[PDB]
Amino acid sequence: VMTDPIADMLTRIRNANMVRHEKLEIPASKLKREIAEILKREGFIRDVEFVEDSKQGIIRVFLKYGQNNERVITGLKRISKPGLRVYAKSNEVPRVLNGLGIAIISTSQGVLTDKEARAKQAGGEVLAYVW
Amino acid sequence: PTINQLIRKGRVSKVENSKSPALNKGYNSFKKEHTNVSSPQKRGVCTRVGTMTPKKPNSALRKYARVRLTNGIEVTAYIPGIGHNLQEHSVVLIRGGRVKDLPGVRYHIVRGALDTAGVENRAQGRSKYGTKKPKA
RNA sequence: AUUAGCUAGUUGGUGAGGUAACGGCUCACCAAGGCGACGAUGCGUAGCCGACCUGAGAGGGUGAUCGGCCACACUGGGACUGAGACACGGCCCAGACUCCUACGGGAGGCAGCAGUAGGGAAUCUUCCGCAAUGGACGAAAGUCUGACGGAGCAACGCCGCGUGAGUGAUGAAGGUUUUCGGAUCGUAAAGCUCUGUUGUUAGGGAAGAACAAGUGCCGUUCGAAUAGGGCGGUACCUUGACGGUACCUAACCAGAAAGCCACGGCUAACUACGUGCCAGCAGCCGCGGUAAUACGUAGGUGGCAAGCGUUGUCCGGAAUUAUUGGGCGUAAAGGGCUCGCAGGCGGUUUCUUAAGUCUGAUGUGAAAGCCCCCGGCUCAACCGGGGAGGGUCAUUGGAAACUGGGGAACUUGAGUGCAGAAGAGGAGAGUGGAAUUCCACGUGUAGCGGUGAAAUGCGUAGAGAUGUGGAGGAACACCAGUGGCGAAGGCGACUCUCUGGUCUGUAACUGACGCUGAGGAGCGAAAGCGUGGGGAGCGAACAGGAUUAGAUACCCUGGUAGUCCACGCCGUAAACGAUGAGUGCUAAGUGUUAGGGGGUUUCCGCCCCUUAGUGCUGCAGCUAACGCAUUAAGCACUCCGCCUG
Repeated sequence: VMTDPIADMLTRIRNANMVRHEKLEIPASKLKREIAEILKREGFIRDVEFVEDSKQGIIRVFLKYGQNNERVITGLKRISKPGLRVYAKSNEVPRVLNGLGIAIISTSQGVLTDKEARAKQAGGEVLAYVW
Repeated sequence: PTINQLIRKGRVSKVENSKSPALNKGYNSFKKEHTNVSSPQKRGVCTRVGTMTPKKPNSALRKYARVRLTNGIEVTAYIPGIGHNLQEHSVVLIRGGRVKDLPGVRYHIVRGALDTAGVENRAQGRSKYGTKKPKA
């Protein structure tokens, strides 16, 4: 059934935060692989790894606990639910936690962050919120 | 709840009554019906002026008008002043005032109407109860 | 949707007529379609829009004035002339009504400006002027203008100015209160000094007024022409309803001028008298049966100001219809549960497309209004200049990750095969075994029967107890267990026939075939219903004996329907896990039902791994608390129902 692929990967990241697991498994579709490089390249993951298997593939995440007891990822939130497609335009690019947080934006010229969608000035789907 | 549940039922919005039903409807003669005027204040005719008691812990007998408006509806109103002036078949203007204590009456009579002279010897509360400034 | 069926010129075609024009627009013919759960038809309701008000925004309310457009001109129908009407101050007809008539006949239409009647809580002057703007016609002057221009009314609302101002302690006088020292009304008055907005008097006196027209020229243009014009330029002349009104100038006086509302808590501000569930307040909680800071009065505060309160409205606070911005264990709320059409949502990989989406360009969303910024009016309000903003807008050109569409692959989702294992799952015909009663009889005598106590009932006609035998029904001990299975209600003797799903083992197969599901369909204990069957216990209604002040009840002995069966219907319950169905994820520990894999072992066994329901104690987190916790009420998502005191 599974109803959407991106919902059950974001909360699986969130449900590992309250237990502080080291590693994860996510069944790694194409846009799943590209969200993980966004969080890797911008300070939320120690290292991400791809696993080439026969079934469907798995992607795995080393969570980033740099300090004493301070989770870098303090929560996630998927917005564009299957039945509510939040299309925020390029004029009104929603920045979150005004000064602090990021929201991942899938644009026509690649799946971008706030910033790479901001200067290139092209909007579209808004797939998640990240604290 | 869910989104497609909301679209084909809508938010069934909350319908509220007025503070008084018998000010919200006026009459016209040759149409022989019951128009929706929403006028504030009406002039009415008293029929029976008896008196009765309030309901509970306060027990001190009230004045209990029964007034008939120009809509055609006979609604018991209330006489506020310290003693009355009204007798039968008078000119009675009615503002919307809720009396919690008395059962059923939701209408003051404006003391200071066309027929209601003001209450005797009242200084404070000049605008209410229809008294002129006594002497300046 | 407590309106589900509606339309026959309807809907189609052909030809014809008709209209400025396309057409069932009209008519003939021929056909039977069209409109519909995205809600037709119907009904109640209402002019729409830029905008107004409110909200932080999303939205909600209203559609007055000013600006756009439609519709209407006493009610209804037709039609002419005219570019244009089915004509607001035009005709023709009828309907009501008014008016006149010599009764034969006619005339009339204020929702044009005013005004009146009448309605109603309630809305204004029966003025002046065509000076400016406008139209109408004319070659023009001109004429005509209830458009408009202004004057007049009402605090109707917004803004603007006042109602004296400095000094002045004596804390005057007076007022109120008082423990009689005082306190406050307080620099508040008086006194002194002060200007004159306005009020009053007399003067001066704008811009709005640009012009047309007639005169003068120069230019150009036609012209038989330097006739005579035409326009074009400039030059002179001339034109005010408002109104001697604004305005300004000088002279005059504290002289003209403040009130209503609140004063327990919300809520800024309190005392004294009166008062005694009475008189009265009240938006909310609620105040007064003798010390009312809540009633009424007085003083004194406080509120705001030419206004203040109350009233009815709409918005807000109301996150209290929750898209942004709630719920559902017990607070209002999960449909009793299923099978499912429509609608809703979609695994993975890849090509492609561009409907959604993203974005440019262009066109446009008039003006006034909101808003950005200036400028003008003594500032303000108001008015003006410029700009932005407002469109699920259209065309056009781009972008290809995601969504929709198409083309092709992968196998985890789901399904199939195959090999197993569990079962009170259903329906059918039949089968027993104790036990209750009934009856036959032996044996046997005074009672048993029953309660808190006792009686009614049963008994010398032989009960009860007891022995054998007989009929008949319904219930199926022991096993029995937060044990099995079904989706739920539910199903426990036994065996057979028939039949549903469940779980494991993989991999053989399919290649997303799935989830949920408004209406619709079927199931659904007990009661009840209709027709017959059968009725041993049990047992509403009723009856009897007690109990009791009463017993239409609990107790008591009987006792009808019922329960029971086949068949048909009702389709409700605390139809309960008070938890809607599915998918994943998130410490454990622990039994227990069915497996499977292994580790020494044929074992028995122990130990470990592992699917599936099944219970208990538990971490994070959730919760208002109890509690819930891998069987969630944790964190997320798709769908359906339900709640708004």
